[PDB]
Amino acid sequence: STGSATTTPIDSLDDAYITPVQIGTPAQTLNLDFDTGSSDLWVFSSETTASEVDGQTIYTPSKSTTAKLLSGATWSISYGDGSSSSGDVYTDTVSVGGLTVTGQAVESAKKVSSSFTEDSTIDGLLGLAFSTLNTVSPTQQKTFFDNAKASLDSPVFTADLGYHAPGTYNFGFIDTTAYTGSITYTAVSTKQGFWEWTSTGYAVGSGTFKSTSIDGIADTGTTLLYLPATVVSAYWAQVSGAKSSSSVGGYVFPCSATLPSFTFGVGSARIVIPGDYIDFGPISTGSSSCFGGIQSSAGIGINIFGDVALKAAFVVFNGATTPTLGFASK
Ligand SMILES: CC(C)(CN)Oc1cc(F)cc(F)c1
Repeated sequence: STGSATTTPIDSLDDAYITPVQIGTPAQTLNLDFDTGSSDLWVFSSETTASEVDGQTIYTPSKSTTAKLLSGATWSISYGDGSSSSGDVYTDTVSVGGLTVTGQAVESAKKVSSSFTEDSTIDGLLGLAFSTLNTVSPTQQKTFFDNAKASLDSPVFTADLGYHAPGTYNFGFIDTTAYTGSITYTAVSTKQGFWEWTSTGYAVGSGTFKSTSIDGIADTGTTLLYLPATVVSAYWAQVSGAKSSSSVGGYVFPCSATLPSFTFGVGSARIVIPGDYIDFGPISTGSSSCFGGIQSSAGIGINIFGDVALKAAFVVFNGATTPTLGFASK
């Protein structure tokens, strides 16, 4: 089997991407944030505290003839941005882009933190990291990908995120029309439950490539590119008037600037992030200070290849017995 779904930016900055997902019988379609940095499929629901719902579409398990309570199961997750959610668990039929899993754990939110309530466009998350990170207790549950994998034509999914435009998540096949050149594959460590890999270095603009190992995660659920402070300083030193602002919480730059590109290494290959991808617009409405899309990972404990990096590539998440990542230009 295969599936193919369009993923759409939630706003003019590409702060996140939403993908329609069918849950239950008859289908209830929710727009989920596909997150390769976590492993829970959770939704706003008929159980969510009413004051914490503000415009989201909800899953109502009582209206699904295939929903079953997973008795005794609870979940509770905290994300790297400080957000959180928790609740109870149903199993139900979940379809993405024509690919159907029966008996998928659908984690129903009873509580969500304020940043979820405030994002009216995100109805929940669909985690695509390794199932070892799933938070369901006392019986850990599998991701949608792990449940689909044996049925898929090939045990892979691909992320093709757009810059200020829709893109695609495919399951079970490589679309050889969706990228240029060849796909470079690189090793993955699953020891922390992430799609963790080692970039071979970077360049700033038209500068020379610096060969250096950068361990980090491929994370579609993180907006920005978080790298070591040395690398990030080297980037923003090429932008007149850029500075790290403790009050704003990262590097800012004059909105009048034209930004240089950023290149990262994948083995001997190179992915170029155009400068405009690194502009996240005014820090507050009408400001002439703009927020940078490359930020320091120093306060995080891991480097994060988030959407700023991934949207410059066609990315293969290869779930073969020994997982690997693939990157192609596009
Ligand atoms: C949608 C927001 C950004 C709201 N707090 O929640 C996350 C957090 C994550 F770390 C990952 C993700 F995909 C969504």
